[PDB]
Amino acid sequence: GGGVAHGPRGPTSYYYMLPMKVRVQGLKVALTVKLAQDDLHIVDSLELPTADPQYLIELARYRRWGDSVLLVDLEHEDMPQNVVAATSGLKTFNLVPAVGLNVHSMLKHQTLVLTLPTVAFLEEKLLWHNSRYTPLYPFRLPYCDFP
Amino acid sequence: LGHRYVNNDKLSKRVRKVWKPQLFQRELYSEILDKRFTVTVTMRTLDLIDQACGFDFYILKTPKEDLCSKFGMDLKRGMLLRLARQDPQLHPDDPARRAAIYDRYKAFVIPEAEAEWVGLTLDEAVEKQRLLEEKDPIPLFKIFVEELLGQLQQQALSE
Amino acid sequence: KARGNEYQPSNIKRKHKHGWVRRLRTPTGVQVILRRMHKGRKSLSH
Amino acid sequence: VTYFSSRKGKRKTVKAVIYRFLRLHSGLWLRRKAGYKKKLWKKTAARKRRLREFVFCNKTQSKLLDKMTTSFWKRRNWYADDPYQKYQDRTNLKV
Amino acid sequence: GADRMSKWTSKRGPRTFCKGRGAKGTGFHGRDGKFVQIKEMIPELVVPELAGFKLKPYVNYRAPEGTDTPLTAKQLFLETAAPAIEKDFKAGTFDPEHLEKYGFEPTQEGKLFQLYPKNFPR
Amino acid sequence: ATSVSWKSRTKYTVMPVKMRKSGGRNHTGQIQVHGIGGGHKQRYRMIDFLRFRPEHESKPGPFEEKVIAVRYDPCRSADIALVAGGNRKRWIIATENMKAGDTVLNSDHIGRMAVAAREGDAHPLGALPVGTLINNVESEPGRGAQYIRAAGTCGVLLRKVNGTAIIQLPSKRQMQVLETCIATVGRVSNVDHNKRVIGKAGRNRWLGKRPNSGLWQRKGGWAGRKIRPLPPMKSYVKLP
RNA sequence: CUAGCCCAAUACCGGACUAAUCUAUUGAAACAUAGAAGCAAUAAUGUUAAUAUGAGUAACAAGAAGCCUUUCUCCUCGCACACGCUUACAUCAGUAACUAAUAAUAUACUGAUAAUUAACAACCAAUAAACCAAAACAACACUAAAACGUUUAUUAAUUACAUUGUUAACCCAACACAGGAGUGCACCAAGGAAAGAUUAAAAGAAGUAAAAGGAACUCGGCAAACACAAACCCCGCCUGUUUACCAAAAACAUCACCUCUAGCAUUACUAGUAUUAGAGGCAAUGCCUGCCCAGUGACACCAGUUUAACGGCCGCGGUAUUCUGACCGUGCAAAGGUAGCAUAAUCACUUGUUCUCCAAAUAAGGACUUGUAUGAAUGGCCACACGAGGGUUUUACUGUCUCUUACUUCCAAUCAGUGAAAUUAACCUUCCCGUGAAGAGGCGGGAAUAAAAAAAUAAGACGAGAAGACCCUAUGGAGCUUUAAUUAACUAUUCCAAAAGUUAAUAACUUAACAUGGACUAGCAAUUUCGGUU
RNA sequence: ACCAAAGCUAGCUCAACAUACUAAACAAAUACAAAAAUACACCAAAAUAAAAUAAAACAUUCACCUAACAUUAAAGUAUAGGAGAUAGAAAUUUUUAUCCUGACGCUAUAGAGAUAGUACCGUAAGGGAAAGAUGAAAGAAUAAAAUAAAAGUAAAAAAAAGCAAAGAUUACCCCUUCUACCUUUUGCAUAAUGGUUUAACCAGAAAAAAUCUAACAAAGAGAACUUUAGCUAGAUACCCCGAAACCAGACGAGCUACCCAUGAGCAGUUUAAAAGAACCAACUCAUCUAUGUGGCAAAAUAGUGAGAAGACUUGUAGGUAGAGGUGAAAAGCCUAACGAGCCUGGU
Ligand SMILES: Nc1nc2c(ncn2[C@@H]2O[C@H](COP(=O)(O)O)[C@@H](O)[C@H]2O)c(=O)[nH]1
Ligand SMILES: *C(=O)[C@H](CCSC)NC=O
Ligand SMILES: [Mg+2]
Ligand SMILES: [Mg+2]
Ligand SMILES: [Mg+2]
Ligand SMILES: [Mg+2]
Ligand SMILES: [Mg+2]
Ligand SMILES: [Mg+2]
Ligand SMILES: [Mg+2]
Ligand SMILES: [Mg+2]
Ligand SMILES: [Mg+2]
Ligand SMILES: [Mg+2]
Ligand SMILES: [Mg+2]
Ligand SMILES: [Mg+2]
Ligand SMILES: [Mg+2]
Ligand SMILES: [Mg+2]
Ligand SMILES: [Mg+2]
Ligand SMILES: [Mg+2]
Ligand SMILES: [Mg+2]
Ligand SMILES: [Mg+2]
Ligand SMILES: [Mg+2]
Ligand SMILES: [Mg+2]
Ligand SMILES: [Mg+2]
Ligand SMILES: [Mg+2]
Ligand SMILES: [Mg+2]
Ligand SMILES: [Mg+2]
Ligand SMILES: [Mg+2]
Ligand SMILES: [Mg+2]
Ligand SMILES: [Mg+2]
Ligand SMILES: [Mg+2]
Ligand SMILES: [Mg+2]
Ligand SMILES: [Mg+2]
Ligand SMILES: [Mg+2]
Ligand SMILES: [Mg+2]
Ligand SMILES: [Mg+2]
Ligand SMILES: [Mg+2]
Ligand SMILES: [Mg+2]
Ligand SMILES: [Mg+2]
Ligand SMILES: [Mg+2]
Ligand SMILES: [Mg+2]
Ligand SMILES: [Mg+2]
Ligand SMILES: [Mg+2]
Ligand SMILES: [Mg+2]
Ligand SMILES: [Mg+2]
Ligand SMILES: [Mg+2]
Ligand SMILES: [Mg+2]
Ligand SMILES: [Mg+2]
Ligand SMILES: [Mg+2]
Ligand SMILES: [Mg+2]
Ligand SMILES: [Mg+2]
Ligand SMILES: [Mg+2]
Ligand SMILES: [Mg+2]
Ligand SMILES: [Mg+2]
Ligand SMILES: [Mg+2]
Ligand SMILES: [Mg+2]
Ligand SMILES: [Mg+2]
Ligand SMILES: [Mg+2]
Ligand SMILES: [Mg+2]
Ligand SMILES: [Mg+2]
Ligand SMILES: [Mg+2]
Ligand SMILES: [Mg+2]
Ligand SMILES: [Mg+2]
Ligand SMILES: [Mg+2]
Ligand SMILES: [Mg+2]
Ligand SMILES: [Mg+2]
Ligand SMILES: [Mg+2]
Ligand SMILES: [Mg+2]
Ligand SMILES: [Mg+2]
Ligand SMILES: [Mg+2]
Ligand SMILES: [Mg+2]
Ligand SMILES: [Mg+2]
Ligand SMILES: [Mg+2]
Ligand SMILES: [Mg+2]
Ligand SMILES: [Mg+2]
Ligand SMILES: [Mg+2]
Ligand SMILES: [Mg+2]
Ligand SMILES: [Mg+2]
Ligand SMILES: [Mg+2]
Ligand SMILES: [Mg+2]
Ligand SMILES: [Mg+2]
Ligand SMILES: [Mg+2]
Ligand SMILES: [Mg+2]
Ligand SMILES: [Mg+2]
Ligand SMILES: [Mg+2]
Ligand SMILES: [Mg+2]
Ligand SMILES: [Mg+2]
Ligand SMILES: [Mg+2]
Ligand SMILES: [Mg+2]
Ligand SMILES: [Mg+2]
Ligand SMILES: [Mg+2]
Ligand SMILES: [Mg+2]
Ligand SMILES: [Mg+2]
Ligand SMILES: [Mg+2]
Ligand SMILES: [Mg+2]
Ligand SMILES: [Mg+2]
Ligand SMILES: [Mg+2]
Ligand SMILES: [Mg+2]
Ligand SMILES: [Mg+2]
Ligand SMILES: [Mg+2]
Ligand SMILES: [Mg+2]
Ligand SMILES: [Mg+2]
Ligand SMILES: [Mg+2]
Ligand SMILES: [Mg+2]
Ligand SMILES: [Mg+2]
Ligand SMILES: [Mg+2]
Ligand SMILES: [Mg+2]
Ligand SMILES: [Mg+2]
Ligand SMILES: [Mg+2]
Ligand SMILES: [Mg+2]
Ligand SMILES: [Mg+2]
Ligand SMILES: [Mg+2]
Ligand SMILES: [Mg+2]
Ligand SMILES: [Mg+2]
Ligand SMILES: [Mg+2]
Ligand SMILES: [Mg+2]
Ligand SMILES: [Mg+2]
Ligand SMILES: [Mg+2]
Ligand SMILES: [Mg+2]
Ligand SMILES: [Mg+2]
Ligand SMILES: [Mg+2]
Repeated sequence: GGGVAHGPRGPTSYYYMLPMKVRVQGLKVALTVKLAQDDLHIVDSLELPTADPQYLIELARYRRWGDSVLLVDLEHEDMPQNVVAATSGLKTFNLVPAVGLNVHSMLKHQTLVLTLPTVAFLEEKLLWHNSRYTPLYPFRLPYCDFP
Repeated sequence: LGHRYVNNDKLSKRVRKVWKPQLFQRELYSEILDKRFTVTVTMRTLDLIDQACGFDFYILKTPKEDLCSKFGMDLKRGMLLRLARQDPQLHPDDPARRAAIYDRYKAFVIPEAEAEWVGLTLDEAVEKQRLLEEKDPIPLFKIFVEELLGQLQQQALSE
Repeated sequence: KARGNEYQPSNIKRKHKHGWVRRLRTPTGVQVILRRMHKGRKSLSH
Repeated sequence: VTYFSSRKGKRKTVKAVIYRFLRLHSGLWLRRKAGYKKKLWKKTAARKRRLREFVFCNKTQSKLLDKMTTSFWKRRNWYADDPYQKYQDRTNLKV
Repeated sequence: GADRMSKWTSKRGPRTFCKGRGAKGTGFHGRDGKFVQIKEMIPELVVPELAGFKLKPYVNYRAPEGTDTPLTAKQLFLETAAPAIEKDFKAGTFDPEHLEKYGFEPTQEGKLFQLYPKNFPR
Repeated sequence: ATSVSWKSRTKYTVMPVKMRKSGGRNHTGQIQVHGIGGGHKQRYRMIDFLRFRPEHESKPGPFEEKVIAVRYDPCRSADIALVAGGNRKRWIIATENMKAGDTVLNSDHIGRMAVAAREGDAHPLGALPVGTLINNVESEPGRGAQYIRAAGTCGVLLRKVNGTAIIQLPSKRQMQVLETCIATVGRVSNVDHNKRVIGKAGRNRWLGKRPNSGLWQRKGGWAGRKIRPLPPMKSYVKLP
């Protein structure tokens, strides 16, 4: 009934931050491979005729998108209620806003769906780090050309 | 209570040392309370008294943190209550002397609502508040009679 | 000579040395009772 | 050496080495010769000059001093009128 | 060693340890060492007359029960004093200073069986 | 636990009272004096050391008492004597030749003529001749005879100057006191007390003397015949 | 040579794979790529649990017959109370198994039901006064001076029956333990059973008896004995106390004799007062205790005094023919070891020399005696009585021995029941010589060699037991002592300051009880240490 | 074939939030010797932390060490230190409200000690366990199915010779060859240590400088810094058990050492004697021998001894407590181990 020699000791936090440019390049590589492997589809306005999830199921089966679909919208409050109710009842069809795009989800879902404003937003957000300075103070603070 | 270095050298032995004050049994007379207290006071106490130009002056001027004495706080509370009440028991045969004594201590006049809570500890204050709030439970007969009288007055006025 | 029988029972000595009153009459015995209560002993004293 | 402090959990440095040594930015450590102030009437002028001259440390002693000092003493210092600013760097080192 | 979990009764001690078993005292010690028992300290069982009492330990099984209405102070007041005080106020002779006529008791120390000190066992 | 003393008796009585011995133990319970304990059961006979003590304050003059019996006392080395005068009896320390059926005088009057000193008589030092043997002398008037009491021991009056008497104690030391201090004349009873021979180691245990420790201790500088001069005269008069 | 996957390894170092889990994605007859770790046990006298060896071995028990609880054969710790344990007590029923160290059955296990009834015991007045005069058959006394009581006056609710302890075969020792247990009665009128059943090996324990001798045994007459006596020394006067659990003494204490320290009051000493009380030394008594204050202590705060205070009491050379030295010369000391005893319990030489004791003695006793290291209250010499103290003689006595023997009981062996321990790497576990980490069952060279039980002996397994207690090491401890190094607190001195004051026209002087700050001298003491090569 | 083996649950652990924090029960009795209705009082107390350790010793020093100011930097900087080991700020800066909380934590030698602070062990403080497994239904036990897999035995004792095996062989041995394994050593078969065996637990941990990989590059980093190819991120690294001891606070004088109260015993014989006299019982000690030595016994039995009216034995109750007590000094005894008790904490 004795103690443990080494064992696990307390809550251990496995926390580290990859460089911001490394994370941005990872996002770029994820988008590039999703496009090059015929697994990225650009849509317009993410509009749906009905809120039937079986409609999206049959549409993906007809278009041969695959088993898993990740639809990325521009904003959260600007999502149409049709697609919201159609994705709230599905598991393999996941609806995420633009700020919720990630390498893990892009690799988990076989097919990526991007709207035109989402594509423009992603391009504008990702191309900014190619010709930017090192942050004198955090970018949340007022800069000359940055919000 | 502390430590010290014998021979005043750091590299020498460290020794526990208790420095104690020189106590003296002196008799101090108060003008407001009119009584001579045989108290154990120190030369610093006598010096503070001479600096304040009076025993009552010293008591009324030095606060609790500078007195550090429950008896001193009790003396202050007593003389403050006497000054706030204008006690005729100071000099029942010398009203002029009583008034002359009460005038020279006018700068420390505190109202009665606060003059009886200065020299009290937390336990004493809780005990005083309990004695003040100690009320016997009124019988429910009185409450029911008052309710019935209210209902009867309402039925009498609603006609 | 022969050892082991060092305990000669007597209720007077028992209750006078390890009794409830003996424990409560001293501040150290009160601490003993408090420690036994914190551990949760079924019997705090004799 | 305190590898993990108790207050901040950081690595501390020994003050004796910073009191009797000087680190150039190129990794070299500068020191004084031991005994350059003891019994100067008993020593020859050549020996006294040898004692007064500064000297460098070898690789083992340099690594020891680097282990005993923190990273604050291995920084680039731009002092006003620093005599060792010309020696802070290394030139023509063909290794 | 001795036992600690068992109860410390009078059977487990010397001759000089004679602890009572919970009975109440009935007197004191007299002059010659004997015990003088006081007849006022012994409980007098007040037994009624059960001759013409037509009530049994059990009730009829077909008899109906009633909804649980625990008797409260407000209900007792409404039953004993509300009609009297109401009639007195309607007649106009109500006296708020004297409430002894309705059954209120100012001080319990006068009567025999007081309520707060609980002078009676049962 | 802290023990209580057996000396809780305010009323003076002639009958012997029981006393609880304690072997070197203070009121705490630890040994303070070694070699004490386990003696014979003894009673205490209360002795009246203030010899001149009138019965009533109405007649504070000198008084005469009669000796009833000279008895043995286990508490002190001397013999006690019961003396009765008026309505009370009292135990005093018997002198050398005090027998049953004697008269003892107790006086506080000092006159220009010295009085003839008998044995049982007790007069102030100012009224005794210049070469009188005394015992049970006092330090202050009315304090009580703390000084010489042991069996056979007696002091001697040396001189009286400026209303102050000088005595010499059995320790050959001079003691100056007021002349109004009462003192009993003669030697204390049991003059052969020093010549007694403890026959065996058991008589010491009977007396209540535990054996000495067996630890061998090397003598220090304290040992050796220290021929010290006689200390100065101990004076008890308060000179203003 | 033919094929290859193509050259040994301890400490440390480098690399490639990889078992089993969890997670993210695959997979879905149990896997892959990645990320994580409580990530792998032939070894710590490792922890827990279970199993074996020793081993069915050591050890343990119930007197006989009978008509079945009635008679015989034996030994005698029984009854009650106090203290303690709490129902283990009583009746009925059951025991395959659990408790009895085994059965029979049962006061000791199981279940149900009942029980110990107060007169005995516990709880069961204060306040003042009269009271000195022991218990011991108490007549009367001794010393060690001794517990135990009435009367008088004032108040003590007043009225049946209060409450509590009442069993036992029992308590403390891990146990149904050959142990430890207070008191009053008797020695049986009350308690019990040494043998489970056989045989009569060895060895072991207990007893009885023994020819002739009678200590010849042995360190010693230990033990035993049909004896149970008389003497001589050493050490302690004696009775007594001590290392519970290896030492009972010559150790300690002790009466006696000596030193120091104290002139005094409400908790020790002491309700005492120098014929007293403490701190000590040495040991009754008898004869004595010689010299020394140079050093260190203690009084004296410096001189000076103290050794029944700590302790010390001398060299070198010649001398009365040939041996010694009464004597002398010279030197140092504070005095230079006196009396006494002496080969001793007394450094070695020593088994000194001599006489008695024996046939023989390093034993014992008496003498001689520088013991150049005896010696006088850290006491020296004798003596009575005493001592489970240590030695030596004389008879008596005997199995101690010459030299063992016989028979009983417990053991032992067999049968039946129950059933441990240290120990154990695995053994299918010979002898000789040699070799070898220097003493071999395991190696080498030879001999021997069907396999298993049972009973004996202890030569070896460098046998078991206890991480050698001897020795050394450790920049490991602890106890003790100080002339070790740093110095506290506290207790006794002294001084200065503070405080209280007093005198005189800025000065001098005193401190009852406390009591603050800083110094001084001592007790009691605190922390730490004991260089290395050999 | 026995012994046995396997379940998945009881529950625990770490955090977040949080009302704001000594749960429920409290009829009577409970600090008389706790659970005992009931009489003229006394009640309360404080005075620094120490040491084990590091400085390879140890004397000044030795972070945390049961006292709030948290976070990002300044910064391990100024400073403090036998200026050694080590200790260590501040001025000045940063910190956006709520839900989104569960688990790359364990599954009965694990996770809390816990079925429980209970049995049990100690006088006491205190220490402190192990133990559960069928099924929808056992109101389905002439009860049904899966493993019959550890060590230990039975079925089934053995036949010259040998670290027990290997080369083999028609063939189990017979033939030939090899001095068990770890640890420690110059060197072990060594007769140097450790282990009967089985099962389950049981022992390497940190990123300063460096190497590899990658991002960006005279600039790097999501704020504070580093930069004469550098800056950022990731991966590569440093065990387990064991003293005598030291300090602090509790608990211990029911054994024993000594005292204080209160009681009790000593019969017979010789003696003008109760004479610390003599013989010898009860009683108290323990001289010598023999058994016993895991025994009846962690100190006993038998024989034999000493005292036995005393400085005697002994019952009950109380006191003296560890830097201490007590001691007719044995450095004895203080609850079976005392050159200084035991328990807890430092650990
Ligand atoms: N110092 C040192 N020890 C060695 C060396 N070689 C072997 N040893 C030591 O020798 C022992 C093993 O012996 P080996 O296996 O080399 O015969 C080990 O103690 C090992 O450390 C060496 O080269 N140097
Ligand atoms: C001497 O040889 C030794 C005696 C030690 S007893 C102090 N014997 C065994 O080690
Ligand atoms: Mg655990
Ligand atoms: Mg025990
Ligand atoms: Mg118990
Ligand atoms: Mg009782
Ligand atoms: Mg009883
Ligand atoms: Mg009655
Ligand atoms: Mg006396
Ligand atoms: Mg006398
Ligand atoms: Mg003496
Ligand atoms: Mg002595
Ligand atoms: Mg080759
Ligand atoms: Mg190799
Ligand atoms: Mg993997
Ligand atoms: Mg592991
Ligand atoms: Mg294993
Ligand atoms: Mg062993
Ligand atoms: Mg073993
Ligand atoms: Mg193991
Ligand atoms: Mg067997
Ligand atoms: Mg058998
Ligand atoms: Mg055998
Ligand atoms: Mg047998
Ligand atoms: Mg019991
Ligand atoms: Mg049985
Ligand atoms: Mg039964
Ligand atoms: Mg009975
Ligand atoms: Mg037989
Ligand atoms: Mg039998
Ligand atoms: Mg038999
Ligand atoms: Mg035989
Ligand atoms: Mg025989
Ligand atoms: Mg015989
Ligand atoms: Mg014969
Ligand atoms: Mg012989
Ligand atoms: Mg011979
Ligand atoms: Mg004999
Ligand atoms: Mg004989
Ligand atoms: Mg004889
Ligand atoms: Mg003797
Ligand atoms: Mg004699
Ligand atoms: Mg003794
Ligand atoms: Mg012994
Ligand atoms: Mg003894
Ligand atoms: Mg012995
Ligand atoms: Mg003896
Ligand atoms: Mg002696
Ligand atoms: Mg003499
Ligand atoms: Mg002696
Ligand atoms: Mg003598
Ligand atoms: Mg002399
Ligand atoms: Mg001198
Ligand atoms: Mg001198
Ligand atoms: Mg002679
Ligand atoms: Mg000799
Ligand atoms: Mg002989
Ligand atoms: Mg000599
Ligand atoms: Mg001598
Ligand atoms: Mg001497
Ligand atoms: Mg003899
Ligand atoms: Mg004797
Ligand atoms: Mg003897
Ligand atoms: Mg024969
Ligand atoms: Mg064989
Ligand atoms: Mg070899
Ligand atoms: Mg070897
Ligand atoms: Mg050989
Ligand atoms: Mg061979
Ligand atoms: Mg061979
Ligand atoms: Mg041959
Ligand atoms: Mg053998
Ligand atoms: Mg044998
Ligand atoms: Mg062998
Ligand atoms: Mg051997
Ligand atoms: Mg051995
Ligand atoms: Mg060893
Ligand atoms: Mg040894
Ligand atoms: Mg030794
Ligand atoms: Mg070393
Ligand atoms: Mg140490
Ligand atoms: Mg010194
Ligand atoms: Mg220290
Ligand atoms: Mg020491
Ligand atoms: Mg040394
Ligand atoms: Mg050495
Ligand atoms: Mg040598
Ligand atoms: Mg150290
Ligand atoms: Mg170290
Ligand atoms: Mg050391
Ligand atoms: Mg050390
Ligand atoms: Mg510390
Ligand atoms: Mg300095
Ligand atoms: Mg150093
Ligand atoms: Mg568990
Ligand atoms: Mg557990
Ligand atoms: Mg098997
Ligand atoms: Mg073979
Ligand atoms: Mg070797
Ligand atoms: Mg060998
Ligand atoms: Mg071996
Ligand atoms: Mg070894
Ligand atoms: Mg090993
Ligand atoms: Mg072994
Ligand atoms: Mg780094
Ligand atoms: Mg220390
Ligand atoms: Mg006792
Ligand atoms: Mg007799
Ligand atoms: Mg006798
Ligand atoms: Mg015996
Ligand atoms: Mg015999
Ligand atoms: Mg006998
Ligand atoms: Mg005898
Ligand atoms: Mg005798
Ligand atoms: Mg006690
Ligand atoms: Mg110490
Ligand atoms: Mg001591
Ligand atoms: Mg000694
Ligand atoms: Mg010794
Ligand atoms: Mg112990």
